[PDB]
Amino acid sequence: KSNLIYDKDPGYVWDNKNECEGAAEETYQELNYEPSISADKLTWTPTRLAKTVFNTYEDDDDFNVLCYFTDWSQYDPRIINKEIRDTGGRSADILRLNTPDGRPFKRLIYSFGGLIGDKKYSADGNASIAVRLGVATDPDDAIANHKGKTIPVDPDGAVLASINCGFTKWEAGDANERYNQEKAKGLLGGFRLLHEADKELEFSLSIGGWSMSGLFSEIAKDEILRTNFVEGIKDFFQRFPMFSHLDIDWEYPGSIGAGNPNSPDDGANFAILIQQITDAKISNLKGISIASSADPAKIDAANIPALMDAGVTGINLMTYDFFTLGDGKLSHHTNIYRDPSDVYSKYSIDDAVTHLIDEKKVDPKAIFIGYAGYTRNAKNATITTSIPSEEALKGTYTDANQTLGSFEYSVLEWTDIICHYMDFEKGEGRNGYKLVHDKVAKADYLYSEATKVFISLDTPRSVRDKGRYVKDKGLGGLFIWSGDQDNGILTNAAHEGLKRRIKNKVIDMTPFYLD
Repeated sequence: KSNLIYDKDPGYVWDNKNECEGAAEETYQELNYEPSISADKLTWTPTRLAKTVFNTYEDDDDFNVLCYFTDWSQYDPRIINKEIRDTGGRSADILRLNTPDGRPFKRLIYSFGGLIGDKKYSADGNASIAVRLGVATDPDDAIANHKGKTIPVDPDGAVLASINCGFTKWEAGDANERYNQEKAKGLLGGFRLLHEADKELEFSLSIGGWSMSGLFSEIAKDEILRTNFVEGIKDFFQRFPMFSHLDIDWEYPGSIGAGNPNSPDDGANFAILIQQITDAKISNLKGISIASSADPAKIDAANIPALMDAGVTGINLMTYDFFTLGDGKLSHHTNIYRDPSDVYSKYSIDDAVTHLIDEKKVDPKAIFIGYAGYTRNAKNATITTSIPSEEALKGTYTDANQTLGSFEYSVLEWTDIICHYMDFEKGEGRNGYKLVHDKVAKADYLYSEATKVFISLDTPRSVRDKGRYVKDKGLGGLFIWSGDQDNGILTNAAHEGLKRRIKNKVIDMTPFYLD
């Protein structure tokens, strides 16, 4: 009996039927997923297995909690009938955020807008998307006249869908007809429904992200392309007046990121672009944020000073994915602290924050730090710490190809954690897994002696401590990567770390912190 999870996929009512009761468990059966044994499987667990438990808190202090909401998290072909069970989607309902008497986030960040001409991401540089959305007359025109212009790269998910976007029936209309605020369905229509329920909620577009930063370096160098880019912002902000913020998540100026063109000039060029967007005087655009790596060497390479000199008002510090497979050592993925000589957990929020404030003279209040709705794992792992309960995490792994995850190998998402890996209500691990608190990092991890799988994750305890860090250090606030993953437990912990008075109580968080 649980206030956090369901014991069986409750399904989803669509067109007066519910075709996906138990769908999550049918997938598990088809794939032979067993939590206490599987080291090398995907779960495909839908967020439907979690109960929705966002509290709300007074949020009118000097901090803000932001939410990256991904436009692919709505999908799950299991919803429609009984045909597909060997794979699935996240099925993340935008309506989990529709709380009474407040909001779990001040600002929802649509993730992600792509760029016309981006041939790293798209074989045709998103040209067919441009035509479908009605911003180009044919694919040649898209590239010839609109290179550098932003558009959502998933028009179904952005402006057409009903399921998990707050709408209850299919209606005729193409993406071109629905690519504006009034007519949108999809996640942008879902954002509008939340806008209509809550006038204080803010909306940001994030352009770029890890897979879509391939075109930034080229755009920022070029007058004509920068001008197309600014036009892209004006167009989107005219189509969707409810938007008021822009996150240009170029990952990262001056360094390799996912394999992008890059140049030492990138940060200085990006600053020209920021100024050029400001100069357009888009009446509803109140603020521009950018992304920063947590690696001080990559921070140096980004020329953060140039960007702040051009009037950037926020830095979303991408404090997650610190554990990357490849070097055979375990690591925390989103930890606040580390010992300076640590070769396992090589990065930390604190190292990065300190670097920005002390070396780059960034205003602390501009900085937002991340908490994560997902994990970074390695199978075939060995914990080598001498006293795990008192000492910093150390450990190694051999072959971690095809490690346990939810939708992609090596990454479990939050629903899987609370349903099959950790029982926060009983205060202990599930299915042969044990939770360890690393007091040096102030981060928790999960590990099973039986499966040999190591799982680095955020918990209520660490997210609360991140909220505490933000407050102590006078930072801007926190963001979740990504908010569609959270059932509310993570975000509750953030608000509590900020010392916020509760307004609407759905769940008592007290027993979930475990000291």
